[PDB]
Amino acid sequence: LLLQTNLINYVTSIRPNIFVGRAEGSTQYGKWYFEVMVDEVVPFLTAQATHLRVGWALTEGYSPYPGGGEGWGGNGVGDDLYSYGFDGLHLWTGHVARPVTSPGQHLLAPEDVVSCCLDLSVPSISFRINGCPVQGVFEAFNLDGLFFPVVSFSAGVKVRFLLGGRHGEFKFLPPPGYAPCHEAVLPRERLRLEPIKEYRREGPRGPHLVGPSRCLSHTDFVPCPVDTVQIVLPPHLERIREKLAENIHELWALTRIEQGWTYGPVRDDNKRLHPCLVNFHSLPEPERNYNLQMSGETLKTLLALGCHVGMADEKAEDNLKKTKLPKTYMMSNGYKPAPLDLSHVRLTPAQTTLVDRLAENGHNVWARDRVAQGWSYSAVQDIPARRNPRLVPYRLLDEATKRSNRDSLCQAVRTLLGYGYNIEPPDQEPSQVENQSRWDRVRIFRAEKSYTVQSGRWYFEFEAVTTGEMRVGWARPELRPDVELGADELAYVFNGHRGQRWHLGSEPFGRPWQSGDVVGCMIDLTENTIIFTLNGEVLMSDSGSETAFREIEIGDGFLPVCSLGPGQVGHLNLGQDVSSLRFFAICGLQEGFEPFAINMQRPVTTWFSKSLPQFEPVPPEHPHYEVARMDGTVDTPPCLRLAHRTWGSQNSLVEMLFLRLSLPVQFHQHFRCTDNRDDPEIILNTTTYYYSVRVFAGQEPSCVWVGWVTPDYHQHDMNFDLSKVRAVTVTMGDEQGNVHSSLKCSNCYMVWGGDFVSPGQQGRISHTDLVIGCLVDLATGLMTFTANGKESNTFFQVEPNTKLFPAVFVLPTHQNVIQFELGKQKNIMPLSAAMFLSERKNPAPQCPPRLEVQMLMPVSWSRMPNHFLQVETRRAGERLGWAVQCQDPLTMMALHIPEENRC
Amino acid sequence: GVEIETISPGDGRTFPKKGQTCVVHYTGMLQNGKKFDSSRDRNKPFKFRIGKQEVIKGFEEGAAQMSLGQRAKLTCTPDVAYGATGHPGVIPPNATLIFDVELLNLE
Amino acid sequence: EIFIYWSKSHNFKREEQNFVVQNEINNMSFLTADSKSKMARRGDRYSVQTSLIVATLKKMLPIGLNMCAPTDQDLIMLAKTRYALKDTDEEVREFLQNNLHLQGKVEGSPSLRWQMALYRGLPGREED
Repeated sequence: LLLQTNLINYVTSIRPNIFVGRAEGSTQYGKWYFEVMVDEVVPFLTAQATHLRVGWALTEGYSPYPGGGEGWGGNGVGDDLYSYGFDGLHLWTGHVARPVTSPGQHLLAPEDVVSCCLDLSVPSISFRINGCPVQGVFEAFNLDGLFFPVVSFSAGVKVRFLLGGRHGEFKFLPPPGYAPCHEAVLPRERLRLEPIKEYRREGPRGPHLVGPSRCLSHTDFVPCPVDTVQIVLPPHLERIREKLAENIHELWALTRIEQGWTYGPVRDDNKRLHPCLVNFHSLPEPERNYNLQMSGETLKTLLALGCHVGMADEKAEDNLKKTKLPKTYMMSNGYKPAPLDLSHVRLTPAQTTLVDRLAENGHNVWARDRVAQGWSYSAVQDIPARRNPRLVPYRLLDEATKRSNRDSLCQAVRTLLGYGYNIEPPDQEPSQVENQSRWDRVRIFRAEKSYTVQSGRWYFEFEAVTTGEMRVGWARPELRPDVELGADELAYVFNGHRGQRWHLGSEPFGRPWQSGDVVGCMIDLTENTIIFTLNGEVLMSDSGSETAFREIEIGDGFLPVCSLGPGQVGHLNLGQDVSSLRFFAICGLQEGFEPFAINMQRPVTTWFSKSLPQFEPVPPEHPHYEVARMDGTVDTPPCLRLAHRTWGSQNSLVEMLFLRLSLPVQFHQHFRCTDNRDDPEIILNTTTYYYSVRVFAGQEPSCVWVGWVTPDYHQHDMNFDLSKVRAVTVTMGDEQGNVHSSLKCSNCYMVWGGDFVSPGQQGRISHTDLVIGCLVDLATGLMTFTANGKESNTFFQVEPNTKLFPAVFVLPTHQNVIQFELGKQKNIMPLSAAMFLSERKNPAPQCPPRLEVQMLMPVSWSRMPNHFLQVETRRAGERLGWAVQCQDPLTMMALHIPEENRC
Repeated sequence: GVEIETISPGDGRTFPKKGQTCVVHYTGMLQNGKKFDSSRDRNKPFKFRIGKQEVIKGFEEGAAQMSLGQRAKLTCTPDVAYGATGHPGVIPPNATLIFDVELLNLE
Repeated sequence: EIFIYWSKSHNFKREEQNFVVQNEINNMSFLTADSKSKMARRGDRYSVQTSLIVATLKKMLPIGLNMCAPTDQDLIMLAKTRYALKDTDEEVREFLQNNLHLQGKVEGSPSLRWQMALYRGLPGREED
């Protein structure tokens, strides 16, 4: 009942910028191997045990924010189902530790060899300690996202990464078929060690608040071109089928003539004297007509893209000539330009973009073909192993190869343009790569509510490091963390990305900044005015007004606020040191203004917006959703009914809604070995608990999920289905196979309501309400589901000491949606007898006020810690690998909520 | 009934015998994972006189097996622990305890 | 004194807008001309806020206020009261000479402590 407290150490994570994954037709290998070396580990730098874990994590949910979190805090690898870590004695997954047998098992000592083997084709995560096998493997885990090496460590440790090649020696022989992790680096990015998604990084003049980081996706490794098969070839194209081929039969050959690669009559192409500028008739016929139909293939790509041709001006054939230059002179059957010659011709930007995507669609077809012949990507070229450094999609290719591909087809489209045939741009369709996660886009920062100002004149700076979508200004204390700044009345913010002032909408103001600019926000509570100054110059609106916002009520007061979009860096200077300010002397000093933190000892505490879903009670003032507590009658159990207030009206909100009850139920410590009147002796001894949920008529069972959730469920998806449920199976056996322990770990245990509805042809609105029942047995860890008084083949078994919250995920399709009935079946105790200790022998249903429905907020506020761990990442050497160092200890005081199991 | 799992091995040849006191840093936790006692927070070694039964039985006969310099994890049943009477306001009745014992030195 | 004589002469005020209305001075481009160069109803005919003499004086004001020391603040409002009390420039000068002792205290106000250090941080500032 009472909140617990403890002192815990800060835990951080470090990863190399290496990403792997599996997808349909993906250009990525499906087996990888890395190692770590332990240099120094202090067993107890503080009272808390030193933390060090090594493992794999996933890019769509492993975001270990520093400080508090799941369990007793200090979360790292394995504290959630988006990571899978090994510590020397336990397998960490979902904040659960399970011991592993090893030949000389112990915690990670100095100079220990840890080898992580990952298979993507079949889910399997295998570890090796000092070469010896670790008798435990993660299996049957969700592959969506990208897998990466990661290490979670407390203070006072030194470790080294071994990635193979020049970034590790591996000190052992990896199992065959596991590619060393140094080969997974993308061409555009160098190998480096980075922390996981952060909101702060140290800078020269001060800390730099950082917005969300753009994350690469597995879907970005499948090359998806436009199909060039179902295209009937037009007459105007077959009419020009020849010259556009003749001009690309030796265009690659033209560059190297009169050099060391100068042709000779005895040999032909590919013999280090390639050119053969004579003609393609001398060249072999299959590759010849192949080059013709490749020119046709490029024209077919132009068709599929949306390019069409039209002839207006003088025929270029007349006013074009072939130039027998002194260069490219050859003795084999006369001399001529290797491609077909062309005179002065230019190209507009539409043609530049079109040839860019034309080269893209050439590259992605080539890559698709290579993958279909089995090939894959590797930063070092291996021809007998059939791997290439250029098997990545064009968007991920390097600029050198991009330019090299674009040059040839640029010449081709130039030759097409010379003949006067128009290159018609297609229609423009605006598209967004990622749309679902609208909340993982911005990160709001503001001072603490105790620094609220209601009088005087205040000033602070905001050095815009980047030029993306960032905003800065002032805000009221009750700002909603999941609403864009300026979209409501709670913020007076200046969006200087395009020069706009935001309050209840958008309207232009001033000029957009550039890199290295400083946005010094004024405020005058006496004059009720807000002024934004850029680089020491007062900004001007689209009128004679010199003040951005006028006639503002004092209200609760105002807080200096700012936010950053994806991939942005901002330096916020609240003026704790007056001398550190730059444009204060230029603007503000003579106006009577003061720095916001003029006389303050400690740095001003800032609260950022944490993009981690949490369960909060349904607000009583919520416009859309309302929860009604129904008194239990003589014949009906007490009910927690959900009713959509504005279902069917204009501006109605309909979305995937996650609901859970406030209090959980915990399974017993040790599992047991091996009418409608309840029997008194059975009822006083049974450990089975039942509850019934009634989906109302008109609410579709196709979007209903009923069951239980562990307190670490944070999956907020608008397209939720049972496939997205996180699950993993731990497999344990002796030294030589012989699996003797196979468990399933999940944060989510529900069924789909569409399996309990008869396959009717029509009339999906059921005349009879679906009453899904659920049962649990604490003495066995077994849970079951009942459809309409008849059981269902699905069943679940869970480990002891498990906390489960009654949950219902529903997409509303009616005014009346869900109703939690706290009922009881024959010889089965109610939930009020399950979650209340002083009611363990009372079979009568009860609904005490602490039991209330909660729904999943997507975003919530949080506090930025006043100090962070000092991590030194660097390359120790070519043989040593990459080293990570951390020395200074840092301790926090955590407040652990018992029932929610979070601190 | 006691179970001892090594966390980090020590010496393995010098075992705690009668006559010399045992000096440890332990960290007791309840079975649910909620820490209830530790010695590093008090920042003072817990020297207990082995053989005179002044400490709980489970801790006493689990300290005998493990050797010098060894970090060992125990699991004391309520029978070898406070049991049904429990500890007033500290340990719930009939609870199994876990200890992160380390014997840094014998005197 | 240009602004003071403008304030004193009500007639110079009266034909100040007369020249504006007769010669169609917009008064809006002269303030935002640089801003529009950076590629960024009610008082369209004439407005006192758009007068060039007052706008120029306000823009030039921080330069003059930099020349005043932080300790002079207590003397500013006293002279303001005398000017409201209709006292000539000789009168306010000798009143200031009488009450020079009551200047601001750097230690008595935490605002003046950082202001004094900032004011003296200028390399063009002399202690005498």
